[PDB]
Amino acid sequence: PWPGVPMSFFSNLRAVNKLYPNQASFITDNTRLLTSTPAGFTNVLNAPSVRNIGNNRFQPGYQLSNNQFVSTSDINRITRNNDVPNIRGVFQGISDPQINSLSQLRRVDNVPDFNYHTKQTRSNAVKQNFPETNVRTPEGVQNALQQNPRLHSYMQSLKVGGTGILLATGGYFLFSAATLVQDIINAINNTGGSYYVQGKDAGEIAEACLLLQRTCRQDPVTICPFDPLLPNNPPELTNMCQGFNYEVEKTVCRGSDPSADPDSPQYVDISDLPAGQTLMCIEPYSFGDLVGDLGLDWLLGDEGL
Repeated sequence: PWPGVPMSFFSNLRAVNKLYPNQASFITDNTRLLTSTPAGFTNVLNAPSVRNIGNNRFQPGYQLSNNQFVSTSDINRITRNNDVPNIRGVFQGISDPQINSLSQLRRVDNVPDFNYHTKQTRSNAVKQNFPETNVRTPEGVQNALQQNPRLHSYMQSLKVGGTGILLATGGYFLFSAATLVQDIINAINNTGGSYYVQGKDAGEIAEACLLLQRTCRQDPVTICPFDPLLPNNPPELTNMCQGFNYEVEKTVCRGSDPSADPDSPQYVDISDLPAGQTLMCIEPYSFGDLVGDLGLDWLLGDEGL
């Protein structure tokens, strides 16, 4: 908080994205959040509450009018993402002008998450509508290109051009291998893990790097020069991946998901990070994940999605 300056809406949302020792400490922070809340969001945020999740640990949230509980983590997620369907589903009766009033706030605070949500939802629809793209093998990729020849001719023309393409991970889709298929395999095998993401230029640009010690599974790219929450290799960080069970946890990351269950090893408290920065887990790309990151989904089938 800058001295004499009220905190921005998304800074206040970030400040309450944590666990609390009791309910009163959260009402206090929430009262401050309400002094920064635009017009269509107050009905929900004026209804704060907490659930007791063992020990002296309280998860903060809001009781919806349908008598459902939504945590500050979920509020942070849908608003930072500009997840319009979920914003409408939670902040009921909100108008489109009110929804779009978050746009300027996201821009000034350099909130990057919205574009990752746009890529991921595109990627989900790609893998749902064109399941031959949900593959990570050389033969799977080649069959995927076989079934979508428009995408194949486009990408082969990208290879002839030779210009590498920046991916959402901060790594690159390069074109120097002997076949396009191999370029694709090289690209997607260099994705997956815990990413530190910072918006710049009013959110137009994102800079992302990989956090090695929160990446518990990595198959054989920009590495973060430091961990932003645990400096100087404490045992809490160096041992974070002990007992990691991919079958059970079903993610390559630990301590990189602010929206995960607070009792799971996926959870992380980022309430100290400024509003334009976040941690996230990006699972290893399928070919469809690469197509969705690049916005090449209109080349699938005869007319795309």
